[PDB]
Amino acid sequence: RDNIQGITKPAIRRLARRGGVKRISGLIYEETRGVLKVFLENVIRDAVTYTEHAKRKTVTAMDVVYALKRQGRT
Amino acid sequence: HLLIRKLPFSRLAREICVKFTRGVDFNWQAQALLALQEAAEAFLVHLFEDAYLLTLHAGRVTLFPKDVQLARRIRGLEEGLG
Amino acid sequence: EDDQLLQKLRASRRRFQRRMQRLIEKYNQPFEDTPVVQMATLTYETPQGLRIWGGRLIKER
Repeated sequence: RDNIQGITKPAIRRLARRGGVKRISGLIYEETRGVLKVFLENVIRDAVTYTEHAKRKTVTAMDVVYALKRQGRT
Repeated sequence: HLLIRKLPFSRLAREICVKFTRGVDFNWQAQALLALQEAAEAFLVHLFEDAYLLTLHAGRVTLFPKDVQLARRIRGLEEGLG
Repeated sequence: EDDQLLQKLRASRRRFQRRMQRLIEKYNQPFEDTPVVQMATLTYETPQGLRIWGGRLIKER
């Protein structure tokens, strides 16, 4: 999991600012990383298995959209 | 518009993606990667908004993990009751 | 500030919903002739040449 740590602190700060957040605990960084992983896991799973369902080898924006609709409902 | 760097993000998406594809890396439309990233950012920004309302409600201006944790549980109730 | 809390949460959820629906309508198309990222290497063809996705151009054509 050296990759989730590649999601940087400044990125997390920008995201929080965009959300209206004036200040954060230093503990927010891992919290956020953990939330992002779970999101991406749910959505990517649906995306690729959909691509596979369609007998394709390239994940398309329409595959991602299918997965967003699924996770949306859920 | 995008807030996360695309490269680190796509490495993560690739890492996650491979678990479902028998150790074979499926390729991605550039637009699939952007769709995914925009959607993740929208999600996190929404979560931050929700979390921060709880911060302000506690009488604070500093966001803590407990505020985030709590905003997740509330989204879960919204999703489950409505 | 409790009554006002819920109201803000309701507003917040709605903005998110509208936003996700704009995202879904915007991306739900083929984009048939757009670049495919080679995930094994995280690179893709640009008019400029071969580029790293989110990174520097690595081969000039």
